[PDB]
Amino acid sequence: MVQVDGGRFATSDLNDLYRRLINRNNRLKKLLAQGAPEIIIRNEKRMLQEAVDAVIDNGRRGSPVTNPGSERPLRSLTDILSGKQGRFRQNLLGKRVDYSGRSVI
Amino acid sequence: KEVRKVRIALASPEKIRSWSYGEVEKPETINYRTLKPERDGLFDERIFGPIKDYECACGKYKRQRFEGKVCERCGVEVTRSIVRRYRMGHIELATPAAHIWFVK
Amino acid sequence: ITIGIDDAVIPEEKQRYLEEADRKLRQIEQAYEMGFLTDRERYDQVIQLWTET
Amino acid sequence: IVVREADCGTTNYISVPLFQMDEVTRTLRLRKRSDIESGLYGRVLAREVEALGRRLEEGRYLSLEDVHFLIKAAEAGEVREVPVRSPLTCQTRYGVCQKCYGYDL
Amino acid sequence: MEIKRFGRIREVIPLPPLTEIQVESYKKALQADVPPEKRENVGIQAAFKETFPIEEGDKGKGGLVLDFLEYRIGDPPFSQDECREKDLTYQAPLYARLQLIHKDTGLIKEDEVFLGHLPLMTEDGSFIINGADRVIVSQIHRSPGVYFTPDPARPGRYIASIIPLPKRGPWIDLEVEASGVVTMKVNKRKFPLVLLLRVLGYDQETLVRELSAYGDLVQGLLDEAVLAMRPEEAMVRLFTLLRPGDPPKKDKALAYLFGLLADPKRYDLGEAGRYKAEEKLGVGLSGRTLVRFEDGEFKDEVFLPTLRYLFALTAGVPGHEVDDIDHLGNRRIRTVGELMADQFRVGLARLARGVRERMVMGSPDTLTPAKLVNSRPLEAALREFFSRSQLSQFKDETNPLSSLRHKRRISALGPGGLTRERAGFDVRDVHRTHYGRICPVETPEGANIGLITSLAAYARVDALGFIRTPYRRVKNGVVTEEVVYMTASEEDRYTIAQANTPLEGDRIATDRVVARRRGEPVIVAPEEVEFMDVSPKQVFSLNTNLIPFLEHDDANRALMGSNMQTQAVPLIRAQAPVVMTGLEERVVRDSLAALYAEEDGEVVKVDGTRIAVRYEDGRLVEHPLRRYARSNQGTAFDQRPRVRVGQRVKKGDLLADGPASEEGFLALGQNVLVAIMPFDGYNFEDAIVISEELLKRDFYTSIHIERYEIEARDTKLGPERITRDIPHLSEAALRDLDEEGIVRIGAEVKPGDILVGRTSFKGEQEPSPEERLLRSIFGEKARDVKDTSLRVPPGEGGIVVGRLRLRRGDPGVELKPGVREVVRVFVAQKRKLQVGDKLANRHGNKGVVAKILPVEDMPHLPDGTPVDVILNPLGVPSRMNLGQILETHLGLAGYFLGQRYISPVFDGATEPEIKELLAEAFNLYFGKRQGEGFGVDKREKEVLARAEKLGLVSPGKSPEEQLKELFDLGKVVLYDGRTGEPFEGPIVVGQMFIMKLYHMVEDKMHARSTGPYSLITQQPLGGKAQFGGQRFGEMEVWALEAYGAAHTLQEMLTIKSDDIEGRNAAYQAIIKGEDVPEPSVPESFRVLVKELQALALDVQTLDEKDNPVDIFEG
Amino acid sequence: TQGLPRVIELFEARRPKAKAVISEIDGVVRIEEGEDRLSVFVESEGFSKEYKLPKDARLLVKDGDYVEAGQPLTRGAIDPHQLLEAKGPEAVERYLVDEIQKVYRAQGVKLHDKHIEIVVRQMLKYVEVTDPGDSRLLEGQVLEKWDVEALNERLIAEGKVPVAWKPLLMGVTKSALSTKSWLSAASFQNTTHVLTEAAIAGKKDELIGLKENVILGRLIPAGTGSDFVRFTQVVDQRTLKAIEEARKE
Amino acid sequence: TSVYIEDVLHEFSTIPGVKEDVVEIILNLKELVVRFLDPKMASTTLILRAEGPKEVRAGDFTPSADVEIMNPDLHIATLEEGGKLYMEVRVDRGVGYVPAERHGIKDRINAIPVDAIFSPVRRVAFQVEDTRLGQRTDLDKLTLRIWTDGSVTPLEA
Amino acid sequence: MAEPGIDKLFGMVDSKYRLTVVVAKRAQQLLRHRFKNTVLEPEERPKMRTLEGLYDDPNAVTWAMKELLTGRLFFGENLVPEDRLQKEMERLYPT
Ligand SMILES: C/C(=C\[C@H](C)CCCCC(=O)O)[C@@H]1O[C@@H]2C=C[C@@H]1OC(=O)\C=C/C=C\C=C\[C@H]1O[C@@H]3C[C@H]1O[C@@H](/C=C/C[C@H]1O[C@H](C[C@H](O)[C@H]1C)[C@@H](O)[C@@H](O)/C=C/CC/C=C/C2)[C@@H]3C
Ligand SMILES: [Zn+2]
Ligand SMILES: [Zn+2]
Repeated sequence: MVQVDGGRFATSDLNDLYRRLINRNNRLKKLLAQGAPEIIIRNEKRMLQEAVDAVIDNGRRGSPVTNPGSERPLRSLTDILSGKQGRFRQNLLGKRVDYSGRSVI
Repeated sequence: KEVRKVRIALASPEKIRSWSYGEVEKPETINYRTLKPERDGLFDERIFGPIKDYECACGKYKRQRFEGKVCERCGVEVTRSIVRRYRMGHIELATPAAHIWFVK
Repeated sequence: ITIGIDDAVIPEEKQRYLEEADRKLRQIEQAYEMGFLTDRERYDQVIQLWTET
Repeated sequence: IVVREADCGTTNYISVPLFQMDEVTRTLRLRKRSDIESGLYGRVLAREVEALGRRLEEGRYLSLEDVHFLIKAAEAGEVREVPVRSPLTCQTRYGVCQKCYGYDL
Repeated sequence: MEIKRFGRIREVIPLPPLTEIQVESYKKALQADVPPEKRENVGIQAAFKETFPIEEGDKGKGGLVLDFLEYRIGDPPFSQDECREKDLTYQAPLYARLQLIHKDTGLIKEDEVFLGHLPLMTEDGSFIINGADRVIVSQIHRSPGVYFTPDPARPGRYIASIIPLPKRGPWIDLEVEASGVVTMKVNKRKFPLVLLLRVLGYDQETLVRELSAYGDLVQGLLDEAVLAMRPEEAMVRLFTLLRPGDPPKKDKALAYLFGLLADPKRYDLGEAGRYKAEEKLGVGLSGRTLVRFEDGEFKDEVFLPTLRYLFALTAGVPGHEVDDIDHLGNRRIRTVGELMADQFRVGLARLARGVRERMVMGSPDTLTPAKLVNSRPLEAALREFFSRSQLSQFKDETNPLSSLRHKRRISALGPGGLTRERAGFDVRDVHRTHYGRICPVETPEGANIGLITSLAAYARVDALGFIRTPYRRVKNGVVTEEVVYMTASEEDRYTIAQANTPLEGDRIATDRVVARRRGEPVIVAPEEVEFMDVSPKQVFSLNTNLIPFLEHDDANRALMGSNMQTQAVPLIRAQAPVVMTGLEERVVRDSLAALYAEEDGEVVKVDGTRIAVRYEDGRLVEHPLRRYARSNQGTAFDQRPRVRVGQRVKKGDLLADGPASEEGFLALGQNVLVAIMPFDGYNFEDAIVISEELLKRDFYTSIHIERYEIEARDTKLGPERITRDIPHLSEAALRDLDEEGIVRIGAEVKPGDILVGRTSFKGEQEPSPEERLLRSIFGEKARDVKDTSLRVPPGEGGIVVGRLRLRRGDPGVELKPGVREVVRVFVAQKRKLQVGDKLANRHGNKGVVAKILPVEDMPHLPDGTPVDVILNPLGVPSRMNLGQILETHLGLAGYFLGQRYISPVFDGATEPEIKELLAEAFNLYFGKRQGEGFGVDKREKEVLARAEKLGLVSPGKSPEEQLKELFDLGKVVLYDGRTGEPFEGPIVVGQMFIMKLYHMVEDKMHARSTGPYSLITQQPLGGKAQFGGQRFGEMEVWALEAYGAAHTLQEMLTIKSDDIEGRNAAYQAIIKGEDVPEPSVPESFRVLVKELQALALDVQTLDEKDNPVDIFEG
Repeated sequence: TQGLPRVIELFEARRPKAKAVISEIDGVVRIEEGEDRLSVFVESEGFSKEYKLPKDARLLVKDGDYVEAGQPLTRGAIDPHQLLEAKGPEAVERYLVDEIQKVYRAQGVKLHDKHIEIVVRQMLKYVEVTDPGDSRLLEGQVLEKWDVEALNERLIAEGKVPVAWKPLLMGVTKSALSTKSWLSAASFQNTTHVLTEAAIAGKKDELIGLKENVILGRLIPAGTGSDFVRFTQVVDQRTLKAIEEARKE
Repeated sequence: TSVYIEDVLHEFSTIPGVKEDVVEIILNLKELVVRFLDPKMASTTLILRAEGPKEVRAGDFTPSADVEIMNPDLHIATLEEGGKLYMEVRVDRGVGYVPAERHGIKDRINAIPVDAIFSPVRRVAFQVEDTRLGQRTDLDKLTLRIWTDGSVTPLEA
Repeated sequence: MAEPGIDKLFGMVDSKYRLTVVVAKRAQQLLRHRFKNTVLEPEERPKMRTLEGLYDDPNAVTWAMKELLTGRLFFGENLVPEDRLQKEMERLYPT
């Protein structure tokens, strides 16, 4: 969580999904404690799987987890790893370097 | 000893919790007006590492040879800031949840 | 060493070489007017002249 | 593929030819100088080659002189193939051996 | 300097207004100076008509119509400049006099309506959009018509394409499969053609009658007995097929779209669609792919007769050929006007749905225009274009030519109707036809090669988007003065004679007349010739036209020098080249970067600021000079007065010069004393050697202007504020800030200097006491505000030349949400040639200054004059840009003869002329040496000697007579500066115009040791104090693997990037003179392992004994 | 086809346009019929195999000619998969190298064969099982790791099944694709498949190659990071004898 | 070496009633050549005041005890009705070519340092010719030419 | 002016990389003791030109290569165990 100029923030984006999930777990975890309607818990349970679906591999099933505002799909624990700067490939591909420099030859 | 092979496996819920250091199965985080991580939430110092290098979140002994210290009210361990790179958390689900990987 | 324009010297042969090439081209069109050479034949012949020249 | 141990020890080889068969004309010609070197330079002899009153010992690394001689020695009709050690038949799996490949450092 | 003009062919037509493409396009889409009665279609005028007898729900029961009568272009609320200052788009409101009728009657013409805002084009050809001048490039697509084509997926067969005007109908393709079935492909849906044909009433037996016995092709189109049915039922089934869902018999409804009316398929009102669909196809047409309301049933007009030619090409008598898709009689040009107008279509299209929407929501008694119209679908559709379409570039402003040339660009990419950046190779090649219209030379070297191009000097886009070149009708012998611009197609039927061709008086003079026809170069009898080229200038671009000896330059290097000129930055002592081609005065004219008189009067006032002239009677105007203003590319457009106090002005003549202009002529660089020889490895490969002399004479020096910008936004933490009250800052750091926070003008600014002070709030903690106790006791008042000012970035700096302020509020000013006030600081910088800079010449001889020499060195003529730049011969032969060589020779004349030259393209100087002038020159140059008391010193005699052994001088001639020999061949005896000893064997020396290009070492060249590490990626990136950090690509990763460089690779992978632990250990070691490493564990490793745990998955790390390791210890 | 497209065609083992037929069998040639329909028979004693040609096809065996196992009948390019089965794996290797070079050569380039060889061999790294001893009967296995079973179950623990296999021409990409170590395998088009699988099996790397260790940030297993050299210690005259006088204590 | 102009702050400025701008005026000044006279004279400061419809031209400078403008004529600033000027132009004694970016000038602020082209020598050439002086048919007659801006003499140089 | 004496240096060893590794491993020790570790001493030490006279060249690896080139050091591939290698190392004036 990094602060862009002022009180604007750069949240990891994975951090987002990692709440989407804790809110369902605590909703479909309250319902069950006091007042357990059948159909209601069902859809909450269908949601809590779907919430873990998002943290893992957002893009799948079909509906991507949007963010209140934009339709950009936001990255999942899969994307962190799924190449192009994605952990497995970042090294053999990129990395900016600390004793360098250029110029016209 | 020095590494020579790397082996990937599956995660026994007994390990995922063995890793964990604490449970972020509690609210949501980062103060914006202050910069303090919110209690029992995705950055809580109490469960991962101290956000600051050694030192607590109010005032303790900024030592070196004492190894593993937890405070009066708050629960922060005075032991280098790199820790927050590595300490795991966990969310204890209320029911099931399949790894979509092994699903789809 | 430098390159001035008169250093891109054209051979004294080129003029005649092309006069000669011109003449043989007249002899190729005339040879088609008769019927010796097919449409294609005469093309090929014209092309194989310039390639050589 | 990395040079991992000097010589796997195996005794298959490759037979780099010095003549070429033109499928159009069925004819044979002694191959372009350049290509010969590209098959031979810096190779290690698999089995001995005798020609023009010269023995080339088993497992000799062939210099550019040697190749150049080998081509002379093929025009005098004494040599048709060269029994040469190659990566195609090296036996160290996870990389070629020192004695295969040979040279082009 | 007196100018000598070269060559014959007397230019019958001057070059047309140039920016004609742009400027005259708009006009005819905006008949703003023509009464709304006339306004004969096209443009905005038609785009209304195309939409505006607009009905409402149901077919003739519910009332309300709303009909367009006339539009009115508004008036600009902000002056061309306010706009560029306040950050606005030069617009004018657009009003529609609409009229809504009823079923009980009531003709309400609501006094116009505001439908949106129309961006106005400048005199230039250019737009202004949210500040910043944008240019809309003209695109090209397939000129609508009917085409056929071969079939890429099935050999020996063909497809058929029915392509209408863009945004005026859908793309209909016809293709026969291995089934036999003919299939219509429209809107990416594919049904059996028959179904349509059934609808248009063709009967199983009529088809065979019409379409049989060439091929067993009908046999396939047949068999669907099942739907060779009731033409009404056909219609239903086809509607179900085209829009799955609604299954009723009002299928006339949609089928009326891909049929009749000027809703969709309007392949023309009666133009290049009908016309060309007639000649290719079976003649006789109206204007729509089929006609509907014949009486209540469709009547086919194009579908079958196309199919005819489709079958009649799958066997087919000769005459039923394929079609040349790349012919310019098949390629159309969407100019600005039309694209802008096409965008009205999208606008008004949307505006209608949202009227018919409000016709349904509202009580019909009170609904009015103004109450039906919204004013935002026209805006958002037309704001979107000028702002966000690919075709709307910035505006290449480096120099006058660069800009001018931008406007005349043509590109096959762009929006929708446009090929992607992964298709088209047959397109790219310079197809025959391009001649006189498009340039065989201008295209960018890679990627979009051929996908973008220059419009040719004399070319003109016409009536319907076809480029037309001028020709000279020759009435069977005499070359008439009448000039006939004609199509790419209206050309393949004539025999046109070249301009290079001679003449006597007004008629052809030779007996074997060269000419082409269709495409083939042809030799032809004089009486057998019909038309004539007006000039060779016809054939090439504006820039390609500026190369004085193009004829002698290989076309590759020509294209390099055609661009590259467009990179040529303007200079303080900018100077028109020694050897010109003619357009150099006019290029500057049509660019309007130079200021010219309005109506022959008399200048009254003249200063660096204004030129004010009293025009004969007609009042008095003051012309303000734009002065050291900053071009889009950071170049410094600045006008200089070229006219004196109290002087009579020539009609419309140079009152002032532009940025790259010398007394009205184009000045992209300097002409300068050159010597083509190797130096000492200093002009190796492409490098140039310079004489310091040029810097002392401040020659190749130019003024660049950066532009810095800062915003103050509101924040959950408080407002970003633009103070000069910046915390902790020494009143010496603040020294250059006015009482506002913004640097003074004329302030000299070095890197790390506050340009605009700005405090932001930020809540990074709370100070726990003791610290608060300490704070007071020792004085310094704890502050609520962080520094965050502007500041000059590492590398930059210069003189502060202007500020700009825009506040949320302020009249015309509209900054984005959050942003409240914006500051802009402009910083000038004299530049001066530098090792690392790159000079080019007109023949594409690019290269970097690699060594400046002091005049003590530098080859020098005998008279003492040193040369200026030493250019390597080894450069010449491989590229075949021999024009540069010739240019040096004519130039050498000039130097001595004291003149510049105008040598037209394929019409300029010949050697015969050049050597005559070199003769005249040597006679004055050597006449001086004699008349001063000298002649041919030992040094020249020693050369001249071996010079004949070199067969380069005539033996048995005097050393003086032998010197001339050489001077005429264009070479001279140079003298080595270092050591007075002569260069053995003569050197060609002369004046060559050479440009300084957009690139400079100043802007490049960066070097980091350490510093700013991103908090996100943890690898060095960006630099507030120290800068930079270079990428180690996967290609370099290979190299290091290829070399055995284990640790070096691992260094680049850990301690100089993410590895916090490592870098820190390393830098703490270098500071202390320690060896550095022993990097504990690649951070990369830890990261991945943990980034894996997060996804379940154990990832055990194990040593050779196969037990675990823990790469962490914590 | 020529140029780079050829070199890929080759390095990727790609069954080209104009496969220009080869005879599957030895025997005697017999061209039959012109313009109407063009077919060619290579019929030996016994079998009569027939090879129908485009008709336009510029065949390069004239009637009567005797022919070879996999010999070209027609001209054009040759399928490297048709060549494998008809005429083995070496003949394949020898085609690939000599064809790839046919272009670099044809143009201007001069490079040594070994490079192309090194790569080509990798195209032959794996083989598919027919009738196994341990594992499932269909799986693709590395040529060497099958000998880890073939000449293992026919020596010390001799018996069962020698594990029969088949030669398997892998295109450069495909071969790169099927590469044991998951770390490396991850960097290719679908990282999930790799990990999903490799997680189910207690899969281990060992990190033999380089693409691996760069991923981890480990010191490349080559050059100075070669096991054969990096353990090399340097002791220094007086350091050695002084180190000797604390060894017998 | 550098200039003061009245109401000018940097080079990229302009002065009203002056067709010239500061840049172009400076390119002028560069060419001006001041002969010194006193050899104690290390660095003076010239002062020119100009006004009204005048072509200001070097020689329009203020004369000073130990200063001889060697190239009067020479354009400095064409002035139109309503043009002032007042320059403080500083002449230093140096050698060779010192770029303005190298030296800098603190004759107060708004000073704009000027590129320094010191050398009096304007061009040199030399002639190795045949002599008539009764020895070998292979001797040398040298003649160096030398041109200078009259501030120092060919001979002195 | 390629690496001084490198032809000789390449010949000293089996696999060239070994050479690097020794140079490195030596330039290592030769640094972690202020050069009080040289074998070459007398008037063999490499040196530096200046605005000043000949000073001891401060380049470990440069020294390391000069050193090696005199046969005075030895390459144990496995001679003297790593546990005992860091032992008697920190002895002759290390800190
Ligand atoms: C690639 C491209 C535009 C590029 C940004 C520029 C062209 C690059 C080719 C080259 O310079 O070699 C395309 O262009 C248009 C439509 C789709 C494509 O869009 C594209 O693929 C990509 C972008 C298209 C439009 C982008 C618009 C905006 O992007 C930035 C701000 C807006 O304007 C851009 C300015 C572009 C002007 C360029 O002008 C050229 C020199 C530099 O490339 C630039 C100064 C001049 O030489 C000028 O004569 C060339 C004009 C190109 C004419 C092409 C028109 C078709 C600028 C880069
Ligand atoms: Zn605490
Ligand atoms: Zn081997």
